[PDB]
Amino acid sequence: GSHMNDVLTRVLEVVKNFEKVDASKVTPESHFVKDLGLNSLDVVEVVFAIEQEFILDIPDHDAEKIQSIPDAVEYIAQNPMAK
Amino acid sequence: GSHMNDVLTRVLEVVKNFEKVDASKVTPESHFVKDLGLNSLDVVEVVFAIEQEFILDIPDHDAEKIQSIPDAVEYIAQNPMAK
Repeated sequence: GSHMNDVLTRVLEVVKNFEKVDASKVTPESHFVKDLGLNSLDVVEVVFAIEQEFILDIPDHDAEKIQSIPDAVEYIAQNPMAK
Repeated sequence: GSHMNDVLTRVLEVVKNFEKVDASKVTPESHFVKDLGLNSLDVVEVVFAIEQEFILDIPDHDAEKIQSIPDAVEYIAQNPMAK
């Protein structure tokens, strides 16, 4: 395996688990709005659940930039404080 | 999940893949010699395969403590250079 895959695997299960998200539509490249059909309030929920997974309180300016699984994976995998 | 579980998952599959190792005997608590029936030279091979998994040079002095799956998970999950 790999650390990036470790992160991607947990992000995938977090996003799939969201009640509004069709888990069968989720890919490592899925964009929350354009692919998964979420609205702005939904994205806040998913990102917070991602923050829960890695115990990582993300500053608002960085957290608003996370709109897709690649965005989330790229930010978490480079953050040495992800748990 | 967790970083420790991410490590444990990769260590488990590395050890199971060892031809000398009966995968059905492998648990998160398995001791390489006493539980999996390996000898001292086998343990050297297993540690190297762990070094491969996390792209991590473990010094010989640190390798002396890695005799079991709990030992390996603890050492790797606390080494911030594990990949």
